[PDB]
Amino acid sequence: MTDRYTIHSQLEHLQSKYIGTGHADTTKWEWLVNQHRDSYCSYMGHFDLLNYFAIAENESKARVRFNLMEKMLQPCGPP
Amino acid sequence: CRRIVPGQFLAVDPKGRAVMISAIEKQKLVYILNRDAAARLTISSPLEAHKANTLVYHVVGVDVGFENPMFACLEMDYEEADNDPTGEAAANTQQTLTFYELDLGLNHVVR
Amino acid sequence: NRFTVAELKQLVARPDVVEMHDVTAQDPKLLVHLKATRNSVPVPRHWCFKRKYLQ
Amino acid sequence: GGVWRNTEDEILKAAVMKYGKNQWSRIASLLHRKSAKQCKARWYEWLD
Amino acid sequence: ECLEKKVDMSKVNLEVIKPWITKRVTEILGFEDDVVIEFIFNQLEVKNPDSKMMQINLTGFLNGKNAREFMGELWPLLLSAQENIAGIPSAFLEL
Amino acid sequence: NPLTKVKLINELNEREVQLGVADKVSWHSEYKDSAWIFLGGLPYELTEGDIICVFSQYGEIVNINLVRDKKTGKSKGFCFLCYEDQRSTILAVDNFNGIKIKGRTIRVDHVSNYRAPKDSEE
Amino acid sequence: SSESNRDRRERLRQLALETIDINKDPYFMKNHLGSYECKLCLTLHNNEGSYLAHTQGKKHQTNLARRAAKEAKEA
Amino acid sequence: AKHHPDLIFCRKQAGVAIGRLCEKCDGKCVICDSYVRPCTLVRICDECNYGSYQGRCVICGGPGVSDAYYCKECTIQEKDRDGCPKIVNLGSSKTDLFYE
Amino acid sequence: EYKKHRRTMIISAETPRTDRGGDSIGETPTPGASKRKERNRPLSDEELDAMFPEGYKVLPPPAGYVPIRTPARKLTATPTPLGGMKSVNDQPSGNLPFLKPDDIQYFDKLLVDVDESEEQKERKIMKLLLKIKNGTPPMRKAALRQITDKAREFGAGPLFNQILPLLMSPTLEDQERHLLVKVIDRILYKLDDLVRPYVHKILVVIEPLLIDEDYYARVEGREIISNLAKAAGLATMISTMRPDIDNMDEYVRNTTARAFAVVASALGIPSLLPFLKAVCKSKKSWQARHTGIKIVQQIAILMGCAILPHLRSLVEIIEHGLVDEQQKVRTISALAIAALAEAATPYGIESFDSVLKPLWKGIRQHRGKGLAAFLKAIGYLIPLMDAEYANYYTREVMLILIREFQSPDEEMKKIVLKVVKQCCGTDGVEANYIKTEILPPFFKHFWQHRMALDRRNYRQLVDTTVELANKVGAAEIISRIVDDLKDEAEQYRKMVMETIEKIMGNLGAADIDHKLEEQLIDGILYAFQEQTTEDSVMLNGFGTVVNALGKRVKPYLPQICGTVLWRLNNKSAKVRQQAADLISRTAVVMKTCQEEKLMGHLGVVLYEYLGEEYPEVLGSILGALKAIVNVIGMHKMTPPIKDLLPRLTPILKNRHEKVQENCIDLVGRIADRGAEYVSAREWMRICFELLELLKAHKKAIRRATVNTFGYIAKAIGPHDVLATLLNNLKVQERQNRVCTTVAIAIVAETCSPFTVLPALMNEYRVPELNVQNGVLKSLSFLFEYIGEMGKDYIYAVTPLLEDALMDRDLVHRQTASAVVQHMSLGVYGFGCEDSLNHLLNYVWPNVFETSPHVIQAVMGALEGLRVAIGPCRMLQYCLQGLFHPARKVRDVYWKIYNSIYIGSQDALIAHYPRIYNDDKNTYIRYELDYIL
Amino acid sequence: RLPPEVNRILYIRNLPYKITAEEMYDIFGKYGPIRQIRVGNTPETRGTAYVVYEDIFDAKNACDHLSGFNVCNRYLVVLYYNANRAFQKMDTKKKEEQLKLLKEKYGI
Amino acid sequence: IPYWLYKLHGLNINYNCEICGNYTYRGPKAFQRHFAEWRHAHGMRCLG
RNA sequence: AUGAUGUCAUACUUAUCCUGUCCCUUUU
RNA sequence: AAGUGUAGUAUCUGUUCUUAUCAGUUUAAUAUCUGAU
Repeated sequence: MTDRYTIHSQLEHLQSKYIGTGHADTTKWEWLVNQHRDSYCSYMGHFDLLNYFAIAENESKARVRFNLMEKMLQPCGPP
Repeated sequence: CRRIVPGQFLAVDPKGRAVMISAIEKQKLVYILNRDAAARLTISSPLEAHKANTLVYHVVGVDVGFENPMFACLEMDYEEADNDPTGEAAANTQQTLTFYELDLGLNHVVR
Repeated sequence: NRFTVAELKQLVARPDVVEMHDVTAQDPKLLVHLKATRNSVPVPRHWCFKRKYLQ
Repeated sequence: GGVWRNTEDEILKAAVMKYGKNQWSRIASLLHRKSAKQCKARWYEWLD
Repeated sequence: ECLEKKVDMSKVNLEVIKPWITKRVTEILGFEDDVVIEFIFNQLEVKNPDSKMMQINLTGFLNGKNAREFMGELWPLLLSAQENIAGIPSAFLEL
Repeated sequence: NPLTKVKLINELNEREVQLGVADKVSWHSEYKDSAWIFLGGLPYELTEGDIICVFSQYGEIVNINLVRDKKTGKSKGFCFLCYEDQRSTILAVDNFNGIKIKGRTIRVDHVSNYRAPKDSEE
Repeated sequence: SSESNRDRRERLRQLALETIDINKDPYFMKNHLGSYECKLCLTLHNNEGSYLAHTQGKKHQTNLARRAAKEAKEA
Repeated sequence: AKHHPDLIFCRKQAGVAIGRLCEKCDGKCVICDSYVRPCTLVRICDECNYGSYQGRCVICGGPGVSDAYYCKECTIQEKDRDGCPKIVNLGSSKTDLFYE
Repeated sequence: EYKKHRRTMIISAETPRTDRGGDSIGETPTPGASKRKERNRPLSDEELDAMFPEGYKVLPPPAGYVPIRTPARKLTATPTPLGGMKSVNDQPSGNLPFLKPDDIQYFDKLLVDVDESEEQKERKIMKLLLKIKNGTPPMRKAALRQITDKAREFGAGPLFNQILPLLMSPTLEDQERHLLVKVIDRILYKLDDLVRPYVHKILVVIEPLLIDEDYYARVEGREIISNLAKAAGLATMISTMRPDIDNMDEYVRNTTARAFAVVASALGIPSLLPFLKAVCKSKKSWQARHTGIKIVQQIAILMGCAILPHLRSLVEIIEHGLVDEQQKVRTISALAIAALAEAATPYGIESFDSVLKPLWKGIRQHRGKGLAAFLKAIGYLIPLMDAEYANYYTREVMLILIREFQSPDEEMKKIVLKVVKQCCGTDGVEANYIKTEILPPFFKHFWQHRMALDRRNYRQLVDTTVELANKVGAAEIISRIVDDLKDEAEQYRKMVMETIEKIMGNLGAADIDHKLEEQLIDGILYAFQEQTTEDSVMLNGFGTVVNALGKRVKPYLPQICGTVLWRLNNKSAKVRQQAADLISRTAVVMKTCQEEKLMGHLGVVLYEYLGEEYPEVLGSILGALKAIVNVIGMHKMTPPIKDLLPRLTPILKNRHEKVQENCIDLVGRIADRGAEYVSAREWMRICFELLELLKAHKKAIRRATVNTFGYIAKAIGPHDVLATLLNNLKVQERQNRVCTTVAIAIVAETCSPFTVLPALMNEYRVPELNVQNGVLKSLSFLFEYIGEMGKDYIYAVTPLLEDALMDRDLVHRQTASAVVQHMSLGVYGFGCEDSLNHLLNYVWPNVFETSPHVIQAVMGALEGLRVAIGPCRMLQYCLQGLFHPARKVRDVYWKIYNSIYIGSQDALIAHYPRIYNDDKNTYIRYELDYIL
Repeated sequence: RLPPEVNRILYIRNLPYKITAEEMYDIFGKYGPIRQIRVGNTPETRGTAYVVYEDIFDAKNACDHLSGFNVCNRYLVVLYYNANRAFQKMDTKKKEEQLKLLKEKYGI
Repeated sequence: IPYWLYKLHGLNINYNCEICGNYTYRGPKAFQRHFAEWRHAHGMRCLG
């Protein structure tokens, strides 16, 4: 397995460990996916927001919760 | 209400010995409750259970009769499908029940 | 490889905010969609200057 | 020391022009780098 | 690479691979060493080991070409043993 | 640990010299009422009379005793010597403690407790 | 020391102003940040020495001779 | 820190321990590096205080006397809810000072 | 002698293994032939050509000199007793400071004055190490900067090849070693991958820095080793540290152990777990298992609480070691188990259970130091056990402890002390049985005039006495320790005093009897009467004793007062210093006991002795006066404020450290509390005097000066204080120069800022850049100190900040960003959105900048604006920069976006605009468009 | 009865390029047998050299006696040889032959 | 011959302006000025 | 007519900083 | 006619590219750098 790719750390650089901290080489797909995931998490967080979003459809709160948790994986599309 | 911000899931074990707080992803803390000499519920330091690329669907407490307590969570892996331009690995990504045991002796959580 | 400035202006909805340095970008379509925002603030004129913005 | 810098040389020239040549302490009180002996030495050596 | 396929060291023996790995190390490393043999043995201790870390360790101990040889000798033998219903390769039955 | 005992003795002496220790508290109040000095770490090939003559430079020795083994040959490194006067014991602890002879240097201490055959340590 | 330092700085500024007046230099100008600037050299100077030292290098008087000849064609 | 930009904060998980600051650094803000307007108390890491590491100064690194607190400028800016602010590194300061 | 092995270090997996095998097969036949029957051994042509480097040629000039030197062996004996221009070359280049003769061999290449010759060019450019090591501080900083910038250019190979010998200099002083270590750290901070081949070469020089007496130097060595390990891979470091396990030199073994511990601390326990497990299972040699046990012990001691989860795994490494045949391996395993236990808080008792039974079994067959190691391990393991088994464990171990109480072994003594500290703290310890059995020997066998002399022995005895007093009782320990109060030994007296102080602080002296109280008083008196070394032991002890006695110390009050008076009449620095210290400490007890006549007499004596020239005595007198003013009231203090204020006024120019601190504290307390006896002209003179106190080399002095200026401002008025502060010409920009701005802010916080604002705005009109930057810094500090009070001054401070935002100078922009940060932090919720936007209009272009100070200020101001101006406007201003083409512009914008996203993670949903959906992507959040 | 700093090798600098090497060997032999004498054949090595005697005592005696000794027009500086610090160019190969020879000669 | 100024100021950079009457420009700022100038203005006007 | 270069001086900012220790190296 | 040290920044003085082209790295693009005529 001649790859020679040992990407762990070099000299204790900045190294953003936060999920969605953002970077310089962030492609448009990355920013869109991070934004969609953050918006889904926020919709799952705010109770009144969940009520206002699910009040549109006749589905129940659990229906919206399942539909939101299911859309977390690959919301935009395979890059 | 951040994605890495615990608060989306909170659980209490049946034995009343511990509590757990988990976010939508990339966060899991386990606080230990203990009775004091004056019956003061003292909150001990938390155990770190960071699981990267693991989205938690829900959390629940396992049944333990004064043994090593366990906490169950319906986890889903997202790191594999994050590098699948073909869109195939997005499918065949099944949620798994992860039961993490809080070893009272080791004082650390483990899968 | 690199799209033409004229092509990016023809494909853009608000090409009045197109720049010459945007043709060699990584996502010119995203840059055009962002620059035509409502309350979007632009970058300053020090992107190409050489006086350190205070000389 | 006595590096004999350029700005120090100009200051010494101005002092010899305005203050004078027979006033080494008056020039050393505005240099704060060398002594009046060193100041007069630089004046008689290079700043003459 | 051949070490890119997922394996499982729990579904195979260890004594059958001990002397083969020992001979491979004595041939590549030349001399007789106990740290390398014990390191290679403890490397396959987990139930779901990783071949990348094993290859990195072999490259650190070996030269890098002998490391590739050791990886390409240990990966397919272990894969064939894990594939065997009894849990061993074709060499364990020959002698 | 084994050779650090001489280091500890030398450090105690140096601290008493540097801390301004007086004559009444000069690491001798504890070893008083008995001049039985315990020497240890000596080599296994040391003779009794040779060690007696060596430690006799600081005065006359009253009663020396080397660690005589059951069948080994009296080669243990430990030894207990009650000298003539306690002043000689203090002088030996001050000068002869940590001296180098026959290769490996040995250590010296003041016990002043009893006549223990098995009390030292390798 | 400190007050002596302020007195020395004031005396140095006075000597520099006297030198600039004796030379009748137009370039030396006092800045709004307590500094000197040479418009002829088009440069800055932190201390009075750097402002008075704009006569050895960057002899822009030759570059001003061009404007002098452009304003008047006759020599 | 503003005085020591080459310092590395611990950023460890928070515990149930209350820390203290050295007498020489009494009152100095742990994060803001100010000298007025404290809001919240400083929480030490679990591994940041175990025996010999117990009772040390957060910023000064020396023996602590007074209990420290986070600066209000750091509390209002959502900065006090960060990891363990223990100065693990010690460099570019008090290195050659012992030689003098 | 042990460190001398470091002098025998030479520079530079299969070939190393064969070399180690050859070393062993060369170290065997030497004693082989020795039993069968040096550095000056024979030399070979290969050895000769290998010893020296290139640049030399062997040349015996004639055919007669070789056979002239061949019989030189016999020519040293028979014929030895018998009948029998202005050139020089130093090393100057342009300055090139003086190179010592020992450094002449190292910097010899620079001695050649040749110039203009590439590889030799780089080698000569690497001669800056000479200026770095030997030279002035500015040249040192310049060489450091050049090495930081020229890392990849000079190449890591030559840098290491030139730095390693300098580290091996036998004449390398402490400062030279510190500079070389700092240079190595700076080089390792930049070079990451290139440090792999030089791993062993750097470790061979860096390891001895860990094994050293200097605590700071050991910390620097540990940090450098950790950085070197984190740079390269754990596998490479493991391969480098592999052959050091079976090294003949035990010092090499200890160095490798410390290195493995540092590598585990950096790369983590489990990363080095299996390597250690393989090292422990090595049946090759006992030295291997010894090195492994030592590595485990060092890793535990360095990691502390990090061994909690892997502890069971560590037990798997340590379980097979307890059965070691060689006593050294068993002792190392016991020490490792004890380290893992004592370093671990109570947890994982089961993980150690496998080691529980044999160790106690070894206690049965314990003989010699092995018994001591087993006792230490049992003491470490006792608290980890539960009460049921702990009862039997302690009952069994106490007999062996009492039997070993008379051990002459100092190591056995320390082990017994640790076992007593661990076991006596157990709930299953019998108090009466303890006092009957362990107390008298602990007082006789443990407490001795020789044990206290040691360093570790002192702390061990203190901890043991504290634990025994807390367990069995305070009265017994007090009765045992009070007899030594008259000890001639100063160190023993200090130890007894510290023990009594710790006992009184922990248990409380209420259990002290009347006879015990009198004995303790006599002991404290004898101790204060005999104090040779200047130490806070006696002072802190007297203070704690007085605080514990309370009203019961009234009968001892007059004796203490008489002793203090006699010591004030005694030698000043020797006696009166401690006298004033005791007075300042017991002021609280003297005021509590209603020592009115005593307080007045003390005040009179203080007013009399205030004229002493000794700074050590004068400072203590000033501190005692401050304590008396703290206990005795202002109007009730017999030395009235009318005499104290003008008398303490000219004392500010004492120039001493403690004197200046005490005078500042006294003046500040008098001006903050009373603020009445000081006249207006008196306050003005005090301010004119305190203006000169800001030039000190301390920070606490500056803080006290600011506080005193604020008190004087609150007392007299704002106008005069602001006028006296406005005259700050700021000769130096450092040495508490901004301190004038801090004082202006303190006065504005104490006084009406309506008065301080326009005066500062007018003083900002001055031309001097120093004055302008000072006005900006003072405005920033004032806004930060005011906070909520700035709801009115926002519109007034807007235009000055907007004008100063024009980047005429970097310091001006830095002060502007700082003022903006303070204002945004202070205007939270007060309704200053318009001023925030007006300030951001000029603060936004400051994002493009390279100044570290300016960049930090701009980042802080952006954070403050996001806090107050809100993240919506922040993202609206930082939106276009995200997908910009450039590298620097994209970097700055990404830093701003990461700062805005670190917080406000919830509010980033709405600010995220609607980006159109591409072909293979649906980014538009259609759910947000759900119209109810 | 001497410091560890003293070693058999000694670096002699501050010499000419065409230094009379026979007289140099004679001067070095005043101490003991010259085990080796390397003359710097390089430009920077031109004017510097190293010597190595078969005994440390004689070398130290000559270092004490020949400290900055007079020359035709100069005085070469003689210092104790520093550590090697550069041996990767060399290697310990072919030592197994010497080991086998030692094991065969004595037989042990 | 300030070739330093010629390279730093952006000189010696060829540019062709078909909107500016098919003209030449020796710099990027020169190109921006030629795209928006009286010559290019008249060209666009005559071109409609 | 802005700039790049870097020995060698100069102003500035970080409320920068003077009792800091071997309390922990006790390996043979 | 007195300041100590730790990191970083700017303004001053001295020097250099009329090299016509091709390819690459790099740059937003230049520039610089690397090889050939």
